Amino acid sequence: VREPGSQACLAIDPLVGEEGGAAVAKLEPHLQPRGQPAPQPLHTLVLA
Amino acid sequence: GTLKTSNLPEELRKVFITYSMD
Repeated sequence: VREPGSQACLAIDPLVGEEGGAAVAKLEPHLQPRGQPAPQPLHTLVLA
Repeated sequence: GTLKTSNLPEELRKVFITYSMD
């Protein structure tokens, strides 16, 4: 008989870098609000 | 233990994900 002492099997486990991983970022455009005095289209009429 | 470096070629590093909105 032989003993597995020296030849024992190996388990594996990755060295995950999640602890130092950057996050996913969401973008939102800062709308030029119409609540603030934004301009409007100058629909014109004629006084005949 | 000891450390090992994977030889996984770059072309095999692509992954596709399918899911639901929930």
